[PDB]
Amino acid sequence: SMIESKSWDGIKRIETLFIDYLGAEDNHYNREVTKKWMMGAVARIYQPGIKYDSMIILYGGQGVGKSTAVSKLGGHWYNQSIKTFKGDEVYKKLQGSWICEIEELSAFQKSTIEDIKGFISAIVDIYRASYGKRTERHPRQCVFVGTTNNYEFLKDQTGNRRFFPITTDKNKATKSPFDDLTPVVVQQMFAEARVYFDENPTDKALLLDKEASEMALKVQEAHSEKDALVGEIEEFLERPIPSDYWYRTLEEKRVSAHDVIDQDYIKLYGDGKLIEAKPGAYVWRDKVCSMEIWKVMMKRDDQPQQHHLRKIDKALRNTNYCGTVKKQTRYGEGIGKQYGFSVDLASYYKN
Amino acid sequence: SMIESKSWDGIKRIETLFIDYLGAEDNHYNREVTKKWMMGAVARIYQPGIKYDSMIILYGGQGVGKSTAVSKLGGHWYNQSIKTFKGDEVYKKLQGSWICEIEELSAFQKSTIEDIKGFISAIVDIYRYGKRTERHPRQCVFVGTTNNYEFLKDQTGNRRFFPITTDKNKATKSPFDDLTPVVVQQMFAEARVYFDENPTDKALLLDKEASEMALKVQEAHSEKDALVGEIEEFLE
Amino acid sequence: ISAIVDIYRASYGKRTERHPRQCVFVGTTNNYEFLKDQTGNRRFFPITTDKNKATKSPFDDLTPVVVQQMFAEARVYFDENPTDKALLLDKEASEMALKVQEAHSEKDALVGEIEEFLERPIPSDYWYRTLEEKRVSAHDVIILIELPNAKPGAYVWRDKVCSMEIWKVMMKRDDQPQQHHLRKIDKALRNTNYCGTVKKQTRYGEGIGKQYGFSVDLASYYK
Amino acid sequence: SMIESKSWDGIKRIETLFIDYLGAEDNHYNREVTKKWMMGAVARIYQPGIKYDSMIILYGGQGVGKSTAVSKLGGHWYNQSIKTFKGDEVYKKLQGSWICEIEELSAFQKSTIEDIKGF
Ligand SMILES: Nc1ncnc2c1ncn2[C@@H]1O[C@H](COP(=O)(O)OP(=O)(O)OP(O)(O)=S)[C@@H](O)[C@H]1O
Ligand SMILES: Nc1ncnc2c1ncn2[C@@H]1O[C@H](COP(=O)(O)OP(=O)(O)OP(O)(O)=S)[C@@H](O)[C@H]1O
Ligand SMILES: Nc1ncnc2c1ncn2[C@@H]1O[C@H](COP(=O)(O)OP(=O)(O)OP(O)(O)=S)[C@@H](O)[C@H]1O
Ligand SMILES: [Mg+2]
Repeated sequence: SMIESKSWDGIKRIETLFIDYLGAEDNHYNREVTKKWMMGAVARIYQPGIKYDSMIILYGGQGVGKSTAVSKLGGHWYNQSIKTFKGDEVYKKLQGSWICEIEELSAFQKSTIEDIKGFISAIVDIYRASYGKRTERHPRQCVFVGTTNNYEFLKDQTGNRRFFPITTDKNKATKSPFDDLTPVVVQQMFAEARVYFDENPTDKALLLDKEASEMALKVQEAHSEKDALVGEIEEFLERPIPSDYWYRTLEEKRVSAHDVIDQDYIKLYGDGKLIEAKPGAYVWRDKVCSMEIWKVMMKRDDQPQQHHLRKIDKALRNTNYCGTVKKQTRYGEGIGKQYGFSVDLASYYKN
Repeated sequence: SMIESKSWDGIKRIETLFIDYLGAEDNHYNREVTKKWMMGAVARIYQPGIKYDSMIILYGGQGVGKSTAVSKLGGHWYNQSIKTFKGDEVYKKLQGSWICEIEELSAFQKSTIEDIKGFISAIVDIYRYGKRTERHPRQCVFVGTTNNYEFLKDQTGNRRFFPITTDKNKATKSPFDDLTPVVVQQMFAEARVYFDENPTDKALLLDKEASEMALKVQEAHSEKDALVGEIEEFLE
Repeated sequence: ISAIVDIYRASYGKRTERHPRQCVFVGTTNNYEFLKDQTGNRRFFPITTDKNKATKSPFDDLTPVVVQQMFAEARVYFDENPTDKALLLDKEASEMALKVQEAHSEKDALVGEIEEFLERPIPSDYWYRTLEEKRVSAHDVIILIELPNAKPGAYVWRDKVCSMEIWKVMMKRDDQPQQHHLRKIDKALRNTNYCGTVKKQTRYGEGIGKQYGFSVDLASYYK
Repeated sequence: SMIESKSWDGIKRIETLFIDYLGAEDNHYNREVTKKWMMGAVARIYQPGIKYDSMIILYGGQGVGKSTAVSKLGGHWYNQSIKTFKGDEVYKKLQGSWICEIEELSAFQKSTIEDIKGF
């Protein structure tokens, strides 16, 4: 009834919603993502089972007004009680809720990425009523928008395509959500969203544009917490190692791997190099092991725990030089016969 | 109804399920384990309370279409909304589910692996307005989809998790366009035929050589502990 | 604290009802630095009480008549403008409240150390140096162009800062940092006024490699 | 009902159960322990309070079929649910099971010496 209370005027408000109410930059990504979120909300109202695994995340200052803007859009159906993603109670809390706010991403701290994906991407809520006799099977009519104050809130890098961060700034806000997001204005926003959705009512219409998706990937990486080990591993792997390197003891292996030459002095020919008998003296690395990284690159002597090599293996896989399958080979006196990668520096030395 | 909606003509689709759709290897282990998985699914449908503790696990990139292929196989009765595996209410989440998929985005904790072992190991569920209504069937068959290459930690979990390595650019058929309800129905009819040739749980087990080289695969997908080699070098 | 509605189902209830929050919160503390947030604490309003400066005693003088009179006065003031905006503090009160909240909050001592480290001029060839050379040159104490008792342009202002550069050069630590160390260094860098807020990938050196870092602008410092 | 469903013919297959099905050596210790284990199983299903502190641990390769032999022995009453000896959850998973299997002795890794000895 609210959506159809008034016909849309034609003012095109939803695209610049967070742009001029919260100060988000006037990118194509922001416009597309806010438009798609509004259409997704209207779709979940009109098609209660429609698929939608996206969610907006609003980053900004303490006083910018993110929660107030979400509350105005939610109105009576706004939800502020999703503090966890586990248990059967939250699905009951999503009954009369349409716009749901993961305030401060509090649930994120408690939950795991799999739980977040399962909660966001669900379609139905299977639970019996308090006094009913039969399970009710309510479709999921709620759409999720989270607000945060921490810049680097996406700690994981495996599943992050769902979250679309938006960077707000109070100084950039032309309007104010406190007195300008009147119920008539949100009604006119949702009317426009309904018009756009009706232009093509399908679950694929809620996906982002190709250019919008291309910026979305970059923004998700910019808001994702990075691993600084992979850069160090890559720099260590890019060092030419002398020929007959695996036949040296560990003590001289460390000094050979820690004699660093500038990349201008390589004087390469694709594979051969004269670092200034010289052409064959040094050669690119052919293999690397997690234990070799532990003992040679980090100059460690204590026996490493399992999680250290788990982290080193993750870093080596994230490295663009190493593959993904591990082969068993002898590495040296301190490393022994180990499962290691086959580093191929083809991406490197193409300079 | 769907499995018996149409009989099975001779096409031999059961063996090359994940090979030509997810770019797996044309290996005897892959064919045998995919065939046994489909037979286990149709057996759990037909002989509801059966002993089938195996679990296909698919490894691949972020977009090889393993979850899409699993959803295409499951249809309406595909399930992914299972994230915790210990407790009592979990058995309620299995009511309308046939193919349950466990997706591992980030690395599972050591407890979660034991939880999924003890979950897929069950063959019966108990729920409830009288007579305790023991939901004996347990028609569910489980498939996991993992992002990390090395997902096996314990030696206990081996011999029950059957990993399959899925690659891209080598898949003959696209899972987004070629897994249609007709083809999956024909595959399940073929599985019905093969399982009905020997309706027993012993028929769901792998071939002897298939199992012995499944041991090799499970070793190739497990953590290495990296210390036996150093001790060997010290001893040498 | 900021929540306005609680959605939940009562003990003997039919549905998960929405309950507007009719309660107002006050806290009493004995610790001084009780605010543990460094980003901001606008909602909290620390009031520093002190006995021997109390002209009246809450144990004897706060009779229910007195509190009823206080709440009647509050109702009068609110009814002068029955709006949420009326509840907001005065423009001067807000400016003083910002200072009070930062006074009663916990401080990140790493931020000052980071800022001091970034203020040291570095040799023009700083990035084309060994890690030990970087530790030697950066750790010395040192008229946009500088003359630290040398030729002009031998020392310039820093333009890139990495968390691993902080970990390896400023702290001079050869230990491999846990992710919680680099998270703290990243927060310290973001709270720095010289440092920006968006990280861009660039290669730093032999021990650091190609890693995401900030472009640092010392315009505030040398001016 | 199953135990006395059919009388016992004098075949003498109790003392060599693990000997000729799992390949254990033909020691006197092996025969005695497996015979006493089966006698204790029958006792505990007949005299529920009987005191039987023993439990047989089958050590062997990963293909000898220890779990298979144990499951065949147990029948519909075989249990592999137990994973730890801490709390009342183990007692609640130990009620409807005649034979309980400590898979890979995982519980032994997750519990103290005193806890496993008491349980
Ligand atoms: N009626 C109002 N008129 C103007 N400003 C208001 C009003 N109500 C609250 N504010 C101010 O708006 C800011 C709080 O708005 P919120 O929606 O809580 O912002 P937020 O950025 O979501 O906050 P957090 O703390 O990050 S959840 C504070 O500066 C308040 O003083
Ligand atoms: N026509 C298409 N339809 C659907 N997805 C497509 C299509 N073309 C490419 N894709 C991509 O294929 C992937 C589909 O994979 P999913 O089934 O959603 O999850 P997945 O393949 O299992 O990967 P993970 O590691 O589990 S998230 C997504 O990354 C899509 O962007
Ligand atoms: N028909 C068969 N004949 C012989 N061996 C078989 C046959 N079917 C399966 N196996 C093997 O028997 C083993 C089955 O494992 P289980 O039943 O748990 O017994 P197990 O050998 O103790 O294994 P674990 O890991 O120690 S519990 C696997 O090694 C299979 O390869
Ligand atoms: Mg807020």
